Amino acid sequence: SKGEELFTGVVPILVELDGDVNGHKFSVSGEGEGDATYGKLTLKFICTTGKLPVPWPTLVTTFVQCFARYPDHMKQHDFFKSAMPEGYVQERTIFFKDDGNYKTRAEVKFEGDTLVNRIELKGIDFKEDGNILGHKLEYNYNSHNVYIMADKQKNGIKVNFKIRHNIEDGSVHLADHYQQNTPIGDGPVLLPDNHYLSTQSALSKDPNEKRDHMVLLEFVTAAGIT
Amino acid sequence: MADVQLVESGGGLVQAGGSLRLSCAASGPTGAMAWFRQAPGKEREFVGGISGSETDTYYVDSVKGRFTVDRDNVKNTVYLQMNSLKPEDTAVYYCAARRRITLFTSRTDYDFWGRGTQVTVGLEV
Repeated sequence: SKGEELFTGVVPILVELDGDVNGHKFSVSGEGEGDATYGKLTLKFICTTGKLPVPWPTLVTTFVQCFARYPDHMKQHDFFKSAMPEGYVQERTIFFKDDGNYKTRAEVKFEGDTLVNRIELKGIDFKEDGNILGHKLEYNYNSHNVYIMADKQKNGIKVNFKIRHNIEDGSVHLADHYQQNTPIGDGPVLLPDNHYLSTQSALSKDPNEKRDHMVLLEFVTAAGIT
Repeated sequence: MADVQLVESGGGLVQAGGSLRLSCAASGPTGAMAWFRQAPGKEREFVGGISGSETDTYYVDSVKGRFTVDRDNVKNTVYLQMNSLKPEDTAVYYCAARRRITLFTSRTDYDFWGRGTQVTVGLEV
């Protein structure tokens, strides 16, 4: 395919997010590289406006699923790559249990040889001393399955999952993730049979980064049809 | 992508409380550009920089208010104006640049480095 060929090797990634959570405004800039042959993402983000007003883990899902490794027998179900280089719009609502919600719109496209994910985030109705603005979340992440089905109505895909954020008191906070992806261009795209992506994440800190930051490593692989 | 050089000028000797300017010229276009410093026993640490977008500037707390970084995207140059110097600012200062725009502050995130220019605050014969 045309889009698939853009991902045969490692491609650099730029991510830019403008966010407003409960009126608290911030901006985050991140860089890294993706390698869809391994299904691997490596990224580092800094908050350029000072201290991030929400926990870094809550934004992991928001910060380029075109880098998933799709097994050889499944390449015709990879909506993400098939919508490239035109790219896709990724709109999503993340509902935090007994707390506020995020609404996100991202455009993920190629600019030159670099894959860019440009995000807009609006967050509302958050408890000011909740687990989010209260920074009560442990700095870690678990493995999850992302459920994907086609959406012919939009020539796109509908995708859902539930994130499990570990709380510092031993409890867990569920963030119900609903996201929709639609191509911008007019070239044909594959709408896949139902399947899923197994995702694993590891967060860390660069000891030499004086700025509020996060280092994210992800492994993502498609499965679920045989 | 590589083979871009950084040429430092300025610095030198000054009396405590004075002012000195560092300047750095790049052989070609570059992204975020910053200055680091190296005390003789310690190993280089970030002092201040600006992103290639020039939308983000950052200074360490120990320098906030006294130093001013600015850049000329056309001449491919940057400068650091240092005012109200203190004894603890004595060090070898390095110009640094990277291919991409994000103003990271880790030494490891920068792909190009100047030779280093000594700035000594100390008024000692």
